[PDB]
Amino acid sequence: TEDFIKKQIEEFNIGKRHLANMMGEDPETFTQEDIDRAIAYLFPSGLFEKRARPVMKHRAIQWGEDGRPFHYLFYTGKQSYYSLMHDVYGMLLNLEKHQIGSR
Amino acid sequence: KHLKFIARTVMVQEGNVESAYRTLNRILTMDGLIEDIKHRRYYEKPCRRRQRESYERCRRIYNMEMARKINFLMRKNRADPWQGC
Repeated sequence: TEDFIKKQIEEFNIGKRHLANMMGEDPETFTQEDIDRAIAYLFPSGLFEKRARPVMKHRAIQWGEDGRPFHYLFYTGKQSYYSLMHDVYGMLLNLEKHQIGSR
Repeated sequence: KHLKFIARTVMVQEGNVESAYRTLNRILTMDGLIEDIKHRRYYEKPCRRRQRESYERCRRIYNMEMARKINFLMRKNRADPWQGC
């Protein structure tokens, strides 16, 4: 749930502060690129697949503790796609009522 | 015993003998004479004739019903008015 994600966020912040301390960097300006460089230096892995290398970084649930889903199209099972289709259809209705290098 | 050149007689129009022959053949086909001529070459037994006639009636009824159904449902074949919904 969101509690686990928040706990992970706090843990990541604490670990980021420790990493900044270890590298001697300023804990304030210690950004994600600095984190990645420090991790690559401290844990040098030459695995070709970059997803398998060590990494220190920062899907969700669609209903709250009461069981009520947040999106009104949740029960479709494809709430994002159908919400997008609904918005596009509404824009088309509005347009109808009122009246290269891209792929 | 009838008078000649009245039954199954087609006058040629400006010499289009081929067209006149095709017209006469169409007339014979529409009147069913060709069917009788070819089916009387060999004797069709009465049971076989009854089975064939029943099958022909069933096939005609089924074809008419299918055609009527297709024509009735053809109205729905317009473009989708609720695209995206």
